[PDB]
Amino acid sequence: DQLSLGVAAIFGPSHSSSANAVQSICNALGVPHIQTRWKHQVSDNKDSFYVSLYPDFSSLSRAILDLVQFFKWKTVTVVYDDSTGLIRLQELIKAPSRYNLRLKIRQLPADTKDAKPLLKEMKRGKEFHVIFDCSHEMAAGILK
Amino acid sequence: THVLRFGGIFEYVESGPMGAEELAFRFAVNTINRNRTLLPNTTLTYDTQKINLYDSFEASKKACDQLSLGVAAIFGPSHSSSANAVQSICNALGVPHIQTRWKHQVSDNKDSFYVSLYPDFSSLSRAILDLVQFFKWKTVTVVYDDSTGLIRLQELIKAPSRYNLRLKIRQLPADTKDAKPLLKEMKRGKEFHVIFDCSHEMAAGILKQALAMGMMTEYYHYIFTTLDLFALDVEPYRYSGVNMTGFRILNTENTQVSSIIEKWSMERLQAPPKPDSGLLDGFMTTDAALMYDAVHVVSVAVQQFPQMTVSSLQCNRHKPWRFGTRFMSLIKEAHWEGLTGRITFNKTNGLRTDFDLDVISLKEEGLEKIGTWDPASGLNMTESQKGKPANITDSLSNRSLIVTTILEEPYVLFKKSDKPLYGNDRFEGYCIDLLRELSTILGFTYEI
Amino acid sequence: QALAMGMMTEYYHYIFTTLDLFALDVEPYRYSGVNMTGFRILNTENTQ
Ligand SMILES: *[C@@H]1O[C@H](CO)[C@@H](O[C@@H]2O[C@H](CO)[C@@H](O)[C@H](O)[C@H]2NC(C)=O)[C@H](O)[C@H]1NC(C)=O
Ligand SMILES: *[C@@H]1O[C@H](CO)[C@@H](O)[C@H](O)[C@H]1NC(C)=O
Ligand SMILES: *[C@@H]1O[C@H](CO)[C@@H](O)[C@H](O)[C@H]1NC(C)=O
Ligand SMILES: *[C@@H]1O[C@H](CO)[C@@H](O)[C@H](O)[C@H]1NC(C)=O
Ligand SMILES: *[C@@H]1O[C@H](CO)[C@@H](O)[C@H](O)[C@H]1NC(C)=O
Repeated sequence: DQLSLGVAAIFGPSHSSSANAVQSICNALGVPHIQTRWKHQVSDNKDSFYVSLYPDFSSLSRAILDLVQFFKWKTVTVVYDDSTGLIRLQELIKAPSRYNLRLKIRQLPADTKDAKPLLKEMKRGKEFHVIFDCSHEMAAGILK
Repeated sequence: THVLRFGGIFEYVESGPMGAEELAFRFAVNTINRNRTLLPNTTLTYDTQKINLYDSFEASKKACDQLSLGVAAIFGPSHSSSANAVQSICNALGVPHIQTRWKHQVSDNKDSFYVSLYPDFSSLSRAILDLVQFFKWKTVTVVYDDSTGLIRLQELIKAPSRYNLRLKIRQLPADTKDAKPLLKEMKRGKEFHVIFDCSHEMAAGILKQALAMGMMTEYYHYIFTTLDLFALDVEPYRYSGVNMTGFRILNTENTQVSSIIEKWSMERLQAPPKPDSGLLDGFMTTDAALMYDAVHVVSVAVQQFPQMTVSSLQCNRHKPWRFGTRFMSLIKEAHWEGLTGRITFNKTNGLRTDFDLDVISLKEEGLEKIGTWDPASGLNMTESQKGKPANITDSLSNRSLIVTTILEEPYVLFKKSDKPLYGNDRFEGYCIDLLRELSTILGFTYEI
Repeated sequence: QALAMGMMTEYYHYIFTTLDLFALDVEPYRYSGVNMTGFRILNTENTQ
């Protein structure tokens, strides 16, 4: 209803699923789709009518790896919120092949904010080098 | 009396005859119409049409064309991006969206009208986890194929906190099947345990290169994930001694099932697989298994519910259909038995969490059941406990080995705690050790 | 048939005897790690 109305620069949703609909809209008709949040590429899609200005997790997940090298850690305890977030960290999970990192990946609980049992388990496990991976609205609630 | 029009979306078969899911779907429409036991006074029909699996707009046109034609259930495409297009069609109108493919589920995707008969990796990866306590490993080296691999095994990747392991997750190279630089690093890593996680087509492709990389010894103890492990031409690997354990859902231990599978392979004499692939020729893929198991589950639903019919609803004017709010509650409450055995959905989210499995492994004769898994019960595995054969403890070399014993200190002093006990520990000392120290070397159950 | 019975590791070493070992289809075995040290009298390292 914007395309039949006549537009030039669809700027897309901010979500995974509703993006890939409007991208394949924008592949057929020819209008550029322009994204803002990172979505999950399916790696075999022939779509090239899209750009995405979210900083790609190809390089962010690599940049985190260099910054854990810098601190010379051994016992990182990677924590995410949604299963998409594990894909957002692939250069860190593949690292124990390369280096002597020893991850222990553990998940913020579903349908809630309650990060007590995480931190309950996290204290007794004696880990101290934890990487979070969650939205900043979520993230402030853990530190509370 | 009524036709109850089905259809849906399938793979485009650019110059080949037909894709293997679509053959099962027409074979499912056939089989119910012959056997009149299922479905009184009705028949079934289908409107199949193809997409490129990556063009959701092609799917969203071709879905709503069948909706404008009027269907009774869209049976959906077979790809993640093309699912969520047709997923959101069936949420909008109320028609069901019976799937045969695991897709990524968005965590906040508030939908109702869909099921997916492919067993959830929420449960399935607990089963792969259930083996590595049974096989008593420590040093798993999970190998995914693309970025959706590492999201499937999330219950496996969240292991090493407990059941203690040491995960070294590494990735198959994209854009090729050249796993030689990948496997060469695994050899110098001494990584003798690995949970290959890909299709069966890749699972032939790595082994056939892992055979040339000298990785197929009696040391290496592969575990696959694909539910068509019983479709590999395992014949060249069979004598070597490789322990490629795995899974299947497709129960070949039923006459009625295996009759269909050979009735199938006569129908799909059309489209033979090319020989050098490393794959077999006559085999039910587990996708075409779930596709044929799907239409039964819908057919047993309309058995449970008459008077269901076809209206023609239009995506241009968003309107809830009529019957789906009744009828989706029929589908989600189903307990059909089929090619995958106990189809039973989940009264929560429309997945498949309860299902039975066989654990098949490569013994020297071939693939062979070594037990049964389900969400309860853990690994019920018929180990057929060794140390039996026609014997107990050699029965004459170890009769009771009755030993003439005097109590003398420090040789045999006396073993007391309180409250008179028995066995060989009625006495203790230097010779009582030399009883068991001569027994620890050779092996004989002795008696004072 | 050594390959189909998993004896083509990095541990084995098969000295062949025949004087045609060079003319053998060594391509699937090559990457593995057997060291099939054999012989040749044929002198293919000479242009004429
Ligand atoms: C790895 O494989 C060997 C043989 O491939 C396993 O040994 C078993 O050996 C008996 C002979 O006494 C055979 O009859 C069985 O069929 C073999 N079992 C299997 C599953 O192949 C050995 O137990 C395996 N070990 C590990 C750690 O996987
Ligand atoms: C039709 O299916 C039913 C199962 O509901 C079975 O009992 C019956 O034997 C089948 N008919 C034939 C001819 O196989
Ligand atoms: C339809 O099937 C029913 C059984 O449910 C049977 O009684 C009836 O004779 C059949 N035919 C018609 C025309 O209704
Ligand atoms: C339904 O799905 C949830 C989420 O996976 C699962 O925990 C639950 O046990 C399922 N219900 C049944 C009947 O098992
Ligand atoms: C499964 O059940 C018990 C152990 O759970 C065992 O006795 C039985 O033999 C197993 N197998 C079958 C086919 O019931």
